Amino acid sequence: SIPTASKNQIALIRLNWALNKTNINTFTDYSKRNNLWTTQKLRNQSKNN
Amino acid sequence: PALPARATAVVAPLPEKNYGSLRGGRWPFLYDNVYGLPVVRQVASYGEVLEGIRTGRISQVLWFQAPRAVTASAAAPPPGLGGPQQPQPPPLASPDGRCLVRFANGQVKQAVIPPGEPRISQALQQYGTAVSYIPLEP
Repeated sequence: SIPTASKNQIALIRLNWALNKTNINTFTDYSKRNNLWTTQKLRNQSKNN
Repeated sequence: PALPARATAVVAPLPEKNYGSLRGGRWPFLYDNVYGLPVVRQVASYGEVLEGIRTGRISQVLWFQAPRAVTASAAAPPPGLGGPQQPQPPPLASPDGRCLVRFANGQVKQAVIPPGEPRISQALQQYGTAVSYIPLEP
């Protein structure tokens, strides 16, 4: 009912929305929420260094 | 199956009239051409309909309608996003505001009223004169 480039664009849009919907975007190596629970392990290996 | 009439004659057009609300009235025949139904020849003004409503001499008003093109509907994502086709948008009231007014004594006239006007709206609501819309022809 609609041409080709249309449905191609809509497939790409759905791809981007789906990739956003996976709830992984906020995790980065440098947060404080990741630095507060990883100080135990680093302390352990640094004192066992 | 009796074959209908098939006649012909020469007739003089009627003098053009300008009642203020509408102009025309050059039709000398009691019916219409493509259809077989009587054409109206009496028209109403603004104050005439307002007073007929206020005093109760009007029983019911009917409006004409329009198709309401599909792109102007917000009941689903627009046609162009590729979804399954939606059935049809409901039809709008008359954009030009034509209406057939029906009197207490069987008389039916034609008038022009914009839908949503200030005074008529309040009068219709206060007096409960029936309102309706004339469906579209096939």
